Amino acid sequence: SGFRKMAFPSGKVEGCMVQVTCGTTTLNGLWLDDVVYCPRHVICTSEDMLNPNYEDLLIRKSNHNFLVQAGNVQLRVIGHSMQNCVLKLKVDTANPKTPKYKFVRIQPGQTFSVLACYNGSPSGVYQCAMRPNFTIKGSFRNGSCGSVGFNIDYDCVSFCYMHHMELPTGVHAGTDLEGNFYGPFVDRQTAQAAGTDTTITVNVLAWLYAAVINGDRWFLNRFTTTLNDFNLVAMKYNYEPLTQDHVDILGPLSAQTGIAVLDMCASLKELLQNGMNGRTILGSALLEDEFTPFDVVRQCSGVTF
Amino acid sequence: SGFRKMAFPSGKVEGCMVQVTCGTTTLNGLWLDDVVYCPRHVICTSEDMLNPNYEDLLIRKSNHNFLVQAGNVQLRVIGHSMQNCVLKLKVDTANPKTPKYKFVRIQPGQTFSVLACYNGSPSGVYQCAMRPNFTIKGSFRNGSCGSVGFNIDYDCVSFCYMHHMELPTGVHAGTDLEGNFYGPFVDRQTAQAAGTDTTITVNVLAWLYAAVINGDRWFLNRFTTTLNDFNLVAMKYNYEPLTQDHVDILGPLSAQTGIAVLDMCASLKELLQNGMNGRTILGSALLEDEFTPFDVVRQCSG
Ligand SMILES: *[C@@](O)(CO)[C@H](C[C@@H]1CCNC1=O)NC(=O)[C@H](CC(C)C)NC(=O)c1cc2c(OC)cccc2[nH]1
Ligand SMILES: *[C@@](O)(CO)[C@H](C[C@@H]1CCNC1=O)NC(=O)[C@H](CC(C)C)NC(=O)c1cc2c(OC)cccc2[nH]1
Ligand code: NA
Ligand code: NA
Ligand code: NA
Ligand code: NA
Ligand code: NA
Ligand code: NA
Ligand code: NA
Ligand code: NA
Repeated sequence: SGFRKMAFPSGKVEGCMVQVTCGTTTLNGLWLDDVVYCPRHVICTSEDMLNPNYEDLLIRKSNHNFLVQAGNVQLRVIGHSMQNCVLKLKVDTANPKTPKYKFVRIQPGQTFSVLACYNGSPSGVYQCAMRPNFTIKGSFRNGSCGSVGFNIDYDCVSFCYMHHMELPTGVHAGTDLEGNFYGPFVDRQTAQAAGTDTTITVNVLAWLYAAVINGDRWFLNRFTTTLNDFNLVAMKYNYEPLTQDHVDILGPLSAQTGIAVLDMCASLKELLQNGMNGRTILGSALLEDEFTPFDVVRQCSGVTF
Repeated sequence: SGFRKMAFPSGKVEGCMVQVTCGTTTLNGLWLDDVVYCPRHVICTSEDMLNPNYEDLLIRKSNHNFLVQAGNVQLRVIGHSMQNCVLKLKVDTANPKTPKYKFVRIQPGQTFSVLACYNGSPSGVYQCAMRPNFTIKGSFRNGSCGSVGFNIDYDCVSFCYMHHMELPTGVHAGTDLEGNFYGPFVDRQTAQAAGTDTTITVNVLAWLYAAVINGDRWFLNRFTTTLNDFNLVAMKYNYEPLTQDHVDILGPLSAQTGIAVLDMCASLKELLQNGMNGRTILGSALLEDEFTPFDVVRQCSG
């Protein structure tokens, strides 16, 4: 038993982390087969990042201006191309540690493991949730750009995040592996503001199902609701509206407990209107929203990869 | 910036995880060189686990009785010994992915990364702290025995925990890699309670320093207390006493933020007597004690 914030085993990703350097600007890159993926601002100087023209800056760069290092071993760059905010560097060596992988763009509220890296060497791993305002409440310092976020499904690593910047509020923003930023952020050295964040309702409901599975079910009421009525009420409490996919991925937890999804929504609605009344759920007085229904199922079922 | 519960990269340990089966009992094993380390209760049956005479049960087992599998491959057991609660199975093949390693016994309050595994396959990784009552608050289910805890320094993996048991209260207990249990627990199928769980005081203070570094200051006050006066109140709330060693270890955090330790102690004292009301610290509604001063410095130095 027990419920902890669990990251995926990071071994398959550790073997793909390299260092990328242009002049004196250095960050992390992702080495899959014979291609290294990294943030495009590696080609910028400190002053270039203030107001960069990436098309102009890249046209002056040649393959021999890129230093890619797996540890201390250099991988010669034999080709380069820009795709949105990510630089793709073809190298002379196919990574023998390349796992089965996919490039995926995740939804807000979906979780993933972040392998924090500095100078191409992994330093730590932890689980993040993509906030509804497309930020992540991570832990990133200088030199962490290029660190990737990922999920593992069986033998396949689904890469979903690459780190680019830290907002003034201390949260973090980045792109998918195709270089498309999550949310309305740009890769420039400017103070950028994120939208008003909200609570991930599908994850709170999954956490409620996890409590019911563990015998903590005092919050179950005799009410039900429609999905539209609940979505309108939830927004008044700064909670995210539920999608059809949200109801679908809550299916297994609903079947395992016998509690209909819309019944759990009405129970959560009462918890928002009247509070907890000095009671706790799973030992916590706060409603946790960084556990997806997959995270609840994966943890309680001992799923391996 | 930012502060999060983070674990070491587990790749060096994933290459050592194997599956050990004896009879109808299956758990995880740690494959280092030509030795596989796993909990010794894998040799027990349902009736044995009640009151197992391990010396008597082990002598009655042969090499062929143990099925060790590393991924697809089956490792041939060519020898078997036992050190306390850890069974040692010698195999005819050395693990090529064996990293630089060492077996260490950590102290209460220190942290380590847990690679939770099932049937020899890694499932997840998270950070745990060795609580003062020598239990850990982890997430282990059936088949997780043999999962190990560790710390990594440079290229060396320092193994410090192997999982054995979940107490009725939901917390977990295990041994070091020499088979010695952390706490007064025994590897038998009985309901066992631990001593009173106190709070790691030096860790709460470091966590409060991390909150100040990250812009959380609402809990601070203008007051200062003495070391003894704080420990009097701390022990009243089942907090571990704060030693001058702990005060010195918090030094870099105190100098970086400009808040003296004794100043932070006065803030913690107010939090214990008045509570947190409805506010939170670093997103938590409770006083966290599973972050060491090193965990805070290593994450908030810049
Ligand atoms: C990368 O490591 C650089 O390669 C770096 C990671 C952040 C820095 C510290 N912690 C992090 O997460 N990313 C940056 O430095 C980026 C630079 C590119 C152009 C995106 N910039 C920021 O993260 C940034 C800039 C500013 C700013 O200006 C002025 C004002 C306020 C906040 C801010 N964040
Ligand atoms: C291992 O996976 C078994 O190899 C298992 C790990 C626990 C299972 C559930 N969650 C875990 O962390 N370990 C055990 O099952 C051990 C067995 C060995 C012999 C110690 N037993 C317990 O953890 C246990 C037994 C009892 C009990 O009896 C009766 C009564 C109440 C609680 C309890 N926990
Ligand atoms: Na609005
Ligand atoms: Na009960
Ligand atoms: Na209405
Ligand atoms: Na309201
Ligand atoms: Na939307
Ligand atoms: Na049911
Ligand atoms: Na022999
Ligand atoms: Na012999």
